[PDB]
Amino acid sequence: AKIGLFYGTQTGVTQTIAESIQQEFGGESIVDLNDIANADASDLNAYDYLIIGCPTWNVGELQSDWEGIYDDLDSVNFQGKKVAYFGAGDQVGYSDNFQDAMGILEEKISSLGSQTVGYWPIEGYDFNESKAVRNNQFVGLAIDEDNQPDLTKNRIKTWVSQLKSEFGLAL
Ligand SMILES: [Cl-]
Ligand SMILES: [Mg+2]
Repeated sequence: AKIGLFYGTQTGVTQTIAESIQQEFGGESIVDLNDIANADASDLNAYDYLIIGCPTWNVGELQSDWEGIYDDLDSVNFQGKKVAYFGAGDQVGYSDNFQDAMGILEEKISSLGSQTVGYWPIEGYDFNESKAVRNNQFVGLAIDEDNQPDLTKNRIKTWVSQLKSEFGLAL
């Protein structure tokens, strides 16, 4: 596929979101769904367009599968790659750490020369601090199934439509 979606899941939520994102793009012909627990770093090298999915459920720590590959991200040539991000989190229970893991990953991958795409507005949320916020925007799509499960569908549809322009799929 044109787009490689790599996700780490903890409670299953990230996988569910990953499948919805794939569906909204057009299905398996357009987006490959890859569990990062099953991937080598070289698997990310094969895509010009990447979507990186990671939940935040333990403050200070990355999801275990992303933590295990984090140092090997250096073996990927990220130069020229367009990379989007999404994360599941709880903005009420983790108001000081909302979507931290998504921000940790974007910071690493952007430092390797990739171009972040898919910035997302913070105004639809209620939180105090986030490592994923740059210049009053999220680095990617923030999902909260605990507090805003009714918003997830239209957030994904809106974000994917925005990514199609940045990923050159728009007509
Ligand atoms: Cl999860
Ligand atoms: Mg390197």
